[PDB]
Amino acid sequence: VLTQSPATLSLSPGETAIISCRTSQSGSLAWYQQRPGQAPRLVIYSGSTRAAGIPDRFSGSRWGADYNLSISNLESGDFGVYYCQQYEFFGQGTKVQVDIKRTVAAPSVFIFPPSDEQLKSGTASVVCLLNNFYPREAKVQWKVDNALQSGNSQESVTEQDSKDSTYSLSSTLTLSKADYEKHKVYACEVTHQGLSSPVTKSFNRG
Amino acid sequence: VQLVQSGAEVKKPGASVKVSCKASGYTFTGYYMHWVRQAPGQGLEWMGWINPNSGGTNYAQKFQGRVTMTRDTSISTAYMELSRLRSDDTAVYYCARGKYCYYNWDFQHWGQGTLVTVSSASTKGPSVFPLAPTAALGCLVKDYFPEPVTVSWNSGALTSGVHTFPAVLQSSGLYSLSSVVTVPSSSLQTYICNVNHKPSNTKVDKRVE
Amino acid sequence: VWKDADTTLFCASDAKAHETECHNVWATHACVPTDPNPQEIHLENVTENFNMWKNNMVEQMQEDVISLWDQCLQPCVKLTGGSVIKQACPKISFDPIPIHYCTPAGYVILKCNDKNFNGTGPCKNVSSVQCTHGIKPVVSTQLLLNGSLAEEEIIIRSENLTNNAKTIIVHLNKSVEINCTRPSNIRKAYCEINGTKWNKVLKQVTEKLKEHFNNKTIIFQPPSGGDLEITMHHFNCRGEFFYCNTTQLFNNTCINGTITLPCKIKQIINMWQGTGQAMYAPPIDGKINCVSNITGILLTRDGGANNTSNETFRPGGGNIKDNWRSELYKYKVVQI
Ligand SMILES: *[C@@H]1O[C@H](CO)[C@@H](O)[C@H](O)[C@H]1NC(C)=O
Repeated sequence: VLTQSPATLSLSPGETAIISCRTSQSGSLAWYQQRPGQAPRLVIYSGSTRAAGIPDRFSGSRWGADYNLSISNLESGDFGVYYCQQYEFFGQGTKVQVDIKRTVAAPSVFIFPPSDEQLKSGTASVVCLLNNFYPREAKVQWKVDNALQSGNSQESVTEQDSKDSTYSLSSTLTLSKADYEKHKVYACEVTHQGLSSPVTKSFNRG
Repeated sequence: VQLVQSGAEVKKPGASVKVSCKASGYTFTGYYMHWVRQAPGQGLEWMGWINPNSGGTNYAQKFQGRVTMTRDTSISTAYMELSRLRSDDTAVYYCARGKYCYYNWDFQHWGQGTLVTVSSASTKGPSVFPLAPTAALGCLVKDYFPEPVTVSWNSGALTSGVHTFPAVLQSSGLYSLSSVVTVPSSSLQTYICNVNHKPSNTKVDKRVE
Repeated sequence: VWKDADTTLFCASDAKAHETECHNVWATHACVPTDPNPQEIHLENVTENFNMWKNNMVEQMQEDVISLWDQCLQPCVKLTGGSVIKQACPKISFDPIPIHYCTPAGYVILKCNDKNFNGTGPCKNVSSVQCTHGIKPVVSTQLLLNGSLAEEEIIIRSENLTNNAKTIIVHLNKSVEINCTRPSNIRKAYCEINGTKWNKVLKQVTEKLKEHFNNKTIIFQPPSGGDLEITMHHFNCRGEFFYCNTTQLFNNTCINGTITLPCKIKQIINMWQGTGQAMYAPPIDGKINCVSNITGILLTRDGGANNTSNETFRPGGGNIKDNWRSELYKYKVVQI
């Protein structure tokens, strides 16, 4: 089949990206770029030949089963996910995303108890916000009365703010109203690079 | 050359879907038409091709028996029907054409795509809950389907400090997202989030006190 | 001494002025008499590259057969989508006759005499001729009718085997007769084939083909979709257009009695010659019968193979120029 590596690629603008692709069958290998929300656009064919409107910055090279797409001097239009292709087969893709380097910034943490209207609906969502932080990696730890909550929540991350280069994150822990009225201390614990030790914002149902 | 597909679709599991693909700017009958899909957490997956003059088809074998490709030359249009839909058929379906010159695989031209969401869930307007108050405040936009919903604040007059998050898919089958804005504690003035869900023709304004 | 080149060729045949069958008449007008004494020179010490998938002669023969069908199979009405024209619907009698293709001055044909030349690549045994062998222009689908045969053993021809969008033509080494009849006394019809000869030839073709897919299990299936001209064995018999269900032909379990195909004759058809449906007059009365020799097949290999076993092949109409390729494959025009 087609094995494309690496899976993910976090890079700054200006740098060069090297994606690899292994085939086991010989023949024309092509590369596609798919930007968020647009149709893929052909970038390279025959392993080494650029398409129309493709600038010099994009280049491909090849060695045996290994295929490389190299994107030099990255710029805003270039970010997305890339696919290698041989006849009807595609690689799994490589998501290449932007992480603008900046000084480390610790998260602001806020916890929100469920609205009354929601409790009236028989469900309870506790929302924990992590504001303006860097780098994107961060850990959230829900604890409900000192009980670790594994798999009772959902996360969502903003794209890197282009201006201050930070991220903001939202974590939502959901429970049945009946489960919710069983326990007292709802805590949210955040670990991050800017924090010398994990930080716990919390609250009591009362 | 242009390729224009029909719009996004929502179906229940077991249902069928029919996507169209209008070609212009070349001799329609002259080039094979392929179809390729991309499901979330999946790579790109070729489904098959049709030979337009013939109406002849080849299908990816795992797709045998449930995919139908046809075309209408009178209007230079290709059609792909996928029957007995399963939830993991949720995907963007594209039609594609070979490079002008031919090898016929180098995919030079793509349709804009047609999104198909397959779910046992039904069209549903959202529920909107306040996230009550250095300080943050927000709206929690819960249990709607399908994507997508937009949020503004104070009818657009409040944009700075706003973060509207990517939706998440819940176990319930319904989507949920949050929108927050940060403000000086000193500012608490009226604040209202304007939430719009076009699929259910739902529009809510929520005052957050 | 010579270089590859394209040019304008002329046709030659044994068509007789007295004969009024449509092809024959077309040939007395378009063509010249076949060479009474052909001359073929083979020379050692030479090597030449051939590519049947890119042979201009195919295009030229194509234009002729389109020309032939335009004045002989003139339909009662034409629906070209943009217009609908009525016109005389002359009764059609035709049997294809062998047509030889020949070069003008200053050019010449090269012939590949490698007994196992698969259709692309360099050829060792090369000869020079002024004209091709006699070729019958049979327009047909799925089955190649009344063509030439492999000298030694069954041969698989394709531009790229891997590329599922490349047409596969199997070229049998021993033909199998197909008897088609429509009794008198209406649109019904039938075909007959000796199960034994046929199935034997299937065993052999699947073994050769497999030979080309690293010994993986080979399976046949009916067409996956498309127009009636493609999904059925389709051909023109005594001016009637037959459409036979071949579902029965590719029957996995028997791998014998004489198997018989259900066929139908149609008055509404998709012209192969280009675009549009043609309407011919109702089928004439009297028993109508064509007996042809199956010499080749057209197959499309299924995409998305995945796990190694079960390549799936569907007899495939592909493009009709492929019928011409199946006979013109071994020749090329070169310029002195
Ligand atoms: C094939 O050849 C035979 C005998 O040479 C002829 O009778 C028959 O009509 C031909 N088939 C077609 C459909 O051209």
